[PDB]
Amino acid sequence: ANSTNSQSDLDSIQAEITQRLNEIDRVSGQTQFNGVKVLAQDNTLTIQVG
Amino acid sequence: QAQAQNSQYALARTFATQKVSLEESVLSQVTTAIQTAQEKIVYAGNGTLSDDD
Repeated sequence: ANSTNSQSDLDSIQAEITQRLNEIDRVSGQTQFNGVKVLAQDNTLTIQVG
Repeated sequence: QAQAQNSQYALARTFATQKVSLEESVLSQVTTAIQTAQEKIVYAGNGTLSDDD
């Protein structure tokens, strides 16, 4: 939000933000457990504890 | 005559015991098998299993 930034600097900031978002989607899709993915959707799971 | 009755029931008891014991054996093993199948069912309840596992 600095009005002092020149537009090239803003473009640099946008680059960094884009790379962060890329990593976020990587984490979302690619994490797994036992071979099954965990977070690539809204999910619902019951464990049998009795 | 009385003795004859007693002897015949001795024999009958012999064969009854034969069959009874033979049943009990496999029955105990049946209990075992039911219990193991139970345990692996409870593992089917595991909510982390993948379809291939």
